[PDB]
Amino acid sequence: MLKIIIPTTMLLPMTWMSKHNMIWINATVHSLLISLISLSLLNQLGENSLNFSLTFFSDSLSAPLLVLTTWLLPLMLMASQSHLSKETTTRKKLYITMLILLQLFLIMTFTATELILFYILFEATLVPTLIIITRWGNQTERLNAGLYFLFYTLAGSLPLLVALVYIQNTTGSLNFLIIHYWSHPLSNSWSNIFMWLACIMAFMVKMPLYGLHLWLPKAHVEAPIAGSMVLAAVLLKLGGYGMMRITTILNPLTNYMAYPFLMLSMWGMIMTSSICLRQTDLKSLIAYSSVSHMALVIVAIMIQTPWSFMGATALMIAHGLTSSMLFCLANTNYERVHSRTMILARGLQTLLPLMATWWLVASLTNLALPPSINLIGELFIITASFSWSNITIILMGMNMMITALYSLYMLITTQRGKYTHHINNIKPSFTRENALMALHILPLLLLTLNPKMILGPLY
Amino acid sequence: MNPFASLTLTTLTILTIPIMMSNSNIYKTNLYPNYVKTTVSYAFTLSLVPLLMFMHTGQEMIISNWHWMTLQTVELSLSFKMDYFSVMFIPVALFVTWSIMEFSMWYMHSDPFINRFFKYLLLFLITMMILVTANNLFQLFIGWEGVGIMSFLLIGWWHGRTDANTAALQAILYNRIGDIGFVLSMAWFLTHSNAWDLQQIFMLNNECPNMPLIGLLLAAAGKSAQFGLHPWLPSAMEGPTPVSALLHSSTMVVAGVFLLIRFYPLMETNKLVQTMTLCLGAITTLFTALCAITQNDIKKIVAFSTSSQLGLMMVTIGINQPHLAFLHICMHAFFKAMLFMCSGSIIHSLNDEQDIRKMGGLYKAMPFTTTALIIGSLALTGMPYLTGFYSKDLIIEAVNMSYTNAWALLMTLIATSLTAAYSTRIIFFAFLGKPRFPPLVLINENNPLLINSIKRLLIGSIFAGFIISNNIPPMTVPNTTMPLYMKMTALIVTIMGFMLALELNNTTYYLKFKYPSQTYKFSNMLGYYPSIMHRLPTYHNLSMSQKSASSLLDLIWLETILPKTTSFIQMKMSIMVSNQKGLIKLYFLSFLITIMISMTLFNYHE
Amino acid sequence: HVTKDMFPGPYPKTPEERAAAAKKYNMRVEDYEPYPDDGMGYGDYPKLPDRSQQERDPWYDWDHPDLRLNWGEPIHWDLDMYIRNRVDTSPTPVSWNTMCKHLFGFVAFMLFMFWVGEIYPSYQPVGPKQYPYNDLYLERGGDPTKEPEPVVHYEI
Amino acid sequence: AFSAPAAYLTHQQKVLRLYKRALRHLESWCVHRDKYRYFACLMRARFDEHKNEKDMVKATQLLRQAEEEFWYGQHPQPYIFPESPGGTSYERYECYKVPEWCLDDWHPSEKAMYPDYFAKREQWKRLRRESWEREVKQLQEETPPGGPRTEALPPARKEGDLPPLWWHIVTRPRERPM
Amino acid sequence: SFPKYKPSRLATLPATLDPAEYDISPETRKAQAERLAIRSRLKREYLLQYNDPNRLGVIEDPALIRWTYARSANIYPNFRPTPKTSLLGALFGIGPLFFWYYVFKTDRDKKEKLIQEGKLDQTFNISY
Ligand SMILES: CCCCCCCCCCCCCCCCCC(=O)OC[C@H](COP(=O)([O-])OCC(O)COP(=O)([O-])OC[C@@H](COC(=O)CCCCCCCCCCCCCCCCC)OC(=O)CCCCCCCCCCCCCCCCC)OC(=O)CCCCCCCCCCCCCCCCC
Ligand SMILES: CCCCCCCCCCCCCCCCC[C@@H](O)O[C@H](CO[C@H](O)CCCCCCCCCCCCCCC)COP(=O)(O)OCC[N+](C)(C)C
Ligand SMILES: CCCCCCCC/C=C\CCCCCCCC(=O)O[C@H](COC(=O)CCCCCCC/C=C/CCCCCCCC)COP(=O)(O)OCCN
Repeated sequence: MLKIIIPTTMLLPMTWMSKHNMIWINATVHSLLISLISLSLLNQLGENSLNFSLTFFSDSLSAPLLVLTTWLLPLMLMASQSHLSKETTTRKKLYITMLILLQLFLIMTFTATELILFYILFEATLVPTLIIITRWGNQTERLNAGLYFLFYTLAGSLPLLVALVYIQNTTGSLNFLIIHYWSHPLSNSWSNIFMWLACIMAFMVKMPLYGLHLWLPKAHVEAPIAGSMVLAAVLLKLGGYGMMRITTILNPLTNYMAYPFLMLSMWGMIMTSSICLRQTDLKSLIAYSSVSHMALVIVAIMIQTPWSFMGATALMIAHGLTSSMLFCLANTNYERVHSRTMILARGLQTLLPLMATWWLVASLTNLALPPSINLIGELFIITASFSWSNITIILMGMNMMITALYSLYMLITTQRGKYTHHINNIKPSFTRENALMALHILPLLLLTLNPKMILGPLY
Repeated sequence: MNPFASLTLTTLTILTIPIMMSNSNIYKTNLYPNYVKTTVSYAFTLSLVPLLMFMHTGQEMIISNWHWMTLQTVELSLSFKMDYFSVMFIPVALFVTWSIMEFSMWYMHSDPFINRFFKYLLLFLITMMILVTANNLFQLFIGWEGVGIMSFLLIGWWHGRTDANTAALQAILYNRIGDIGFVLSMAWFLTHSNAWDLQQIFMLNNECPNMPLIGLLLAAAGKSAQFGLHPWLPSAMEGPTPVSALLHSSTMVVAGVFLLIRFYPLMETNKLVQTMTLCLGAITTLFTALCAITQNDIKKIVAFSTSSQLGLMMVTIGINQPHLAFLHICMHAFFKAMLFMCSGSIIHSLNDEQDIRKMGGLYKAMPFTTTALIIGSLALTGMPYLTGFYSKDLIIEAVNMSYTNAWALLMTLIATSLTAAYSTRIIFFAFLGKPRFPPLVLINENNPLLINSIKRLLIGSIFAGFIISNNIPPMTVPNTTMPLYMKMTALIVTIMGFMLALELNNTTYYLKFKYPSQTYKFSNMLGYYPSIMHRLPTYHNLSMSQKSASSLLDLIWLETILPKTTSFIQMKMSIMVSNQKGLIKLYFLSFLITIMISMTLFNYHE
Repeated sequence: HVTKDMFPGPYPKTPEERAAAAKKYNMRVEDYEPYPDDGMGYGDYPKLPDRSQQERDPWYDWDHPDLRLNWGEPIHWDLDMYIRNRVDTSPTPVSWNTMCKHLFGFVAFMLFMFWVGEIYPSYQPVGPKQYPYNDLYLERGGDPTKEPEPVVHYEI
Repeated sequence: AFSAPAAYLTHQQKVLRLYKRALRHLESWCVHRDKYRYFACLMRARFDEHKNEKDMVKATQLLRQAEEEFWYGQHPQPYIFPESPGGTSYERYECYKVPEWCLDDWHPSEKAMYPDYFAKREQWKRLRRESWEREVKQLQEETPPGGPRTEALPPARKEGDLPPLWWHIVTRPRERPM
Repeated sequence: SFPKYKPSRLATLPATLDPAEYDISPETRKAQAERLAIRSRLKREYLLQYNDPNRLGVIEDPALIRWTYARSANIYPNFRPTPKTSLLGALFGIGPLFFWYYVFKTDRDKKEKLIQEGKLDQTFNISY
């Protein structure tokens, strides 16, 4: 796996030893090359994972996440080099260093063989994102957003550290393969209930679970574009990956310890989709979309069925790509009008037709239009939940209705009606923004032809 | 191989070539609409051959040519069903689409984005073929959603108009409501039957339970605009007249009826679902026909006529006569599309005027439009030997000769009378009398495109019923023995409708004025259903979404409990700890207290 | 360029505070009335007539024609719910509580009469249809290893 | 749409508005032309029956009763002109209306096409630039110190002056821009 | 005479049927004059920036900023725990959760009892 880690580390000396007018070109080109190299990890086996060494491995669930993480950095570099034009060379190189460190931490997180190294890197990902949000954010609320984002995660995950250390003392190891082969049930005790809670909330905070999501509308809105993209696309999926990994130790306590979380998520998807219907901020609407979509992944993980696991993996990938595209689309308008209000700049289809097409495609993908991979994941989870309980279909259908409602509401408000008379500084769409939109959207449609690559190990 | 499979796949794959050429140097030329129309005509000509093969030997196939993914036991493949319904419906849809595109070349002549309009129409046709020819539930869902999204994109064609966007979103909502039931049916058929394919579903379900069929009924009611979910179809008249003629008149709105027809082997074994479908169809065909008889916008009248015909189709399905419903779909397509083309010709010739109250004597001004619309109304009203006689009169006869809900029977008969009632109104207020339009006469129907496009479906509306009904094999036991008074029920009620509507219309010439009654207000305002259901539930939902979900729960109490409480507690504890004035006299006494406590508490019991 | 005094604040309790708030929102003191001082967080913000945007004069030359708002005028709290792409409160020719009565009565009457007709169906004076081979026992599923009860039909 | 509104409507304006509205709704009820002529002459007689009363209280009560009459007897589906706020073609062409400032964002290759039009546009822009301060000065001269009382704008009083705030009224896109 | 129209929340009272415009006072005329003066001053202030050739940027609207700030950031500082507030919050936050928990728990208990007696007709149920 070092053939991907070492180039990502070498990205840093190349960035720092580059000329002031050549940093973006080198960073983008070599990030794209690293993504091409990482594409080789999709060649998974049918029975067991790819055990590269004692430290790293790769399975059918880690490979799509790794490919998405490697593919995302070029897009963040593309989207960042517009509003960082007036920066100094040192500050630009520091921003790129933070992004590269984030990629390296995520890459080593998704392939860590043990749970302690996984925890170490899973929390090492906090400092670069926190620095990005609190340093290159635009408004004065970025400090509060950073505090919320840091403390929710740490308060949720310190008990996870305690529980993991206890598990290693009682079992002898925290290697995932040994744990999976030597699995043993939990007795229905209070101590086991609290050890279940400690091993679960660390990932529920980062999904986020409904009621524990307050940090997300702050962090995703106050962060710069690259920070928002990495928060929505990859950092939300760490909780899902960790849960699908760690429920191996948990059974059978999950059969009844998952009731409050299932209720919270299936009602919170409705609540967040309804919140999306009255939002004066576009970025906040896109942020709440993420909670509404990740509640379904929480359900799929909690019900413990192969179809739910496959749907959860597909939905995580599709949500990452779609949310990144939507955030980029909103940033394109923000860089024009310098405001986040939705009704400020309206009727933008008349002025920017190709961005209108991109908006339409992103909105169609968000509302899970067949045969999108969004639809594949959501329908698989819906079928699994119907098998779990037939009455879940009411909530699933209502959520599907409200999702399309607010998606087309966001499309029509921003792109239709008559253009505001006074915004006379709307320049034509740049080649960079169109290329960003295309590189976001083409993989989504291409993944429909080979959906087994993003369906996980249960396929 | 025999030509059946190759031709059936080719007639679908050659409809996508103009979509691929949408980025070439034909899309930036005024030749593109002609190119698309020629492609559609060639596709119709090619598809005419598998129909002939089925007409000869009843040859039918399923074609699973591509394997998509395998999830454990289940196999999802690109499978096409080329049975009687598909091979009979594709040529009719292609013929109607060819006529509508030739009409669009004239009606959308001054549109700056006509090429885009043609691309959109083609996309809708492709999605409809995908829906119709689908063999598995996932492919049929793909078509189901594609036709809905194309409806959304074509209703809001003039995206500067607020009401077009409102109507498009309304259609999307009313179709998602039935999409809920579609997803219910898919989930039930997958967990219970372990397959999404039609062959497996039929085999494993010899006595089908309620849930999947009720989900299918909900989806069909959403798509076909039944009484619960009806109002979106009349609102869908915001888009251009060709869109209303092609999508919301003859091809899209029959998708729910088609879905219910495809699952008739499972609906044969359920009687409660059949009763529900019968009642829903009867109430829809009554209510929309009652709403149509007081409408002044011609497009709204024809939309309500379409909704009433869809209700009649659902009635036909609900009496265990699905082949009659498919036949009625095929017959109704012709003359209803022709009626919309005539109405659009009238609208274009009167400078975008849609109200019949400003339409006067057009019987002599537009002779061909009047002839076409008279023939269409006669076909629509089940005039004997017209294309509508071979379907609608047989439907009425079957409903009379069945173990049927009596209220549904009476409602169907009253709707049959109201059809002639509203049809008379369009003719009376549109073609008879003295002119009521502005004096600058711009009337002109001497365009070969309009004439030929209308004439093709005119010949169709005249001869298609006889041509088709005598050529399909018999899949129905007939009603050979009937009393004479019941054999002529439909004709009698249509004649009574004609006479009563004509009398009440002729009453308008009298120099007498009177204020409207409450029945007229109920009928004209669509039963107040949009006046209530478009204001009360929407207001309550949008107010709870902000007052409760956004403000009270998310911004106040979820903030209060976890972060604000801990912040307050830490602030209070920090203040409590940090305010000592630095006087040794106090904390040395505290040291003494601590020392004393330690000895007794922790020392005297080790 | 909005400084500290131009933002909404807490509920005004004295006449001077109410006058200052009315000046802030470009309103007449005789027209300015905030929401009731409960714990909903409305605070300083003014309460305006719950009129929709469809009721606003369409022939006035607004600064924003589609929204039907002027530039500096105060904005309703629920503007995004009354954007006239949404909930409409315009007067109707028929009064409320009368539209509801007629619609509910029509729906209930239709349901009741459908139930009544289900209780009293309509059929023809004929006997049940007869099928030859043991009521098509083999064709309706098969099971040829039980020799079912033979049903026999006679000419009449 | 072109006139600055007043603070309130006078009694005469309200009566005229009601007369026009009642005539329109009666025409909606009376589809045929001769019947509408008959009942419109009757309507004119009904309005002229009370035109000469000098008592304002009774006239206002008559107006109230007339408004109640109209609201009870109005047509639920009155005729609307196609381009009217309720018409079927009200905002059909608003997506084709592009503001004039978008022409400054064109590529030089696009402006190579249509050179004469862009020369005329350049001289129009020069004319707009040369007149702004005079318009501002006239506006700040002819208004009361306590802010304007009406939305009405003054004309150009001198010879080298253009009416103040004219650019966006003169450079409307079109009704049919395409 | 004729049946009277009564306004509602979603069908409001027309201006022509509202008595306030048929009993007018000089106070009302003064109020209307001042309202028109305010609107005219705001319109002039907007149009002066709108027609300026020199400016090339979005024109700031303090009303929109006030609206968004009040709807988003100004809510918590003006929040007081009151009986109505606490009751509404507790209901809308907790009641649905326990309602759905009860429904799903009863449904799954019934299904499990049916499984333990072998009565669901679970043939062909393979994918779960
Ligand atoms: C074969 C043996 C069996 C024989 C069967 C019978 C034989 C023949 C019998 C003939 C009987 C009369 C047929 C004509 C009916 C009346 C025609 C008519 O329009 O008269 C106008 C007249 C007044 O009109 P207007 O307001 O002065 O019009 C103003 C302008 O002229 C406006 O002018 P415009 O330009 O807008 O034009 C208006 C337009 C629209 O006209 C209207 O405004 C009225 C339209 C609605 C009535 C149409 C009949 C529909 C009946 C459906 C009933 C379904 C059950 C509903 C249950 C609801 C329960 C709540 O005019 C038309 O559409 C033409 C008239 C209708 C043409 C079709 C007539 C024939 C079909 C019906 C008879 C079928 C005969 C064969 C049957 C075969 C099988 C038995 O109203 C009526 O006469 C109809 C009233 C009957 C329904 C009343 C329902 C009760 C309402 C209040 C109930 C109490 C509620 C208490 C509160 C409860 C709250 C919960
Ligand atoms: C804002 C939202 C953020 C996320 C919140 C997550 C919620 C976490 C809660 C997880 C639920 C499980 C916790 C305890 C398990 C069962 C609780 C209890 O109701 O079960 C009964 C237990 O009976 C009594 O209720 C004992 C519990 C009483 C003390 C708990 C009070 C908690 C009420 C409020 C909790 C608030 C949670 C959030 C804290 C901030 C069952 O009776 P019994 O079969 O005999 O005992 C089974 C346990 N055995 C097997 C070990 C013996
Ligand atoms: C942003 C908010 C998130 C906050 C999450 C905080 C709650 C996390 C869940 C519980 C955390 C503490 C659990 C302890 C860590 C696991 C240790 C373990 O598993 O071993 C247990 C230890 O069990 C315990 O000691 C439990 C101690 C619990 C005390 C602290 C309670 C804190 C509050 C509990 C509820 C919080 C969980 C949900 C809250 C969600 C946020 C509102 C077995 O004990 P033994 O020594 O083996 O004895 C048995 C054999 N003789």
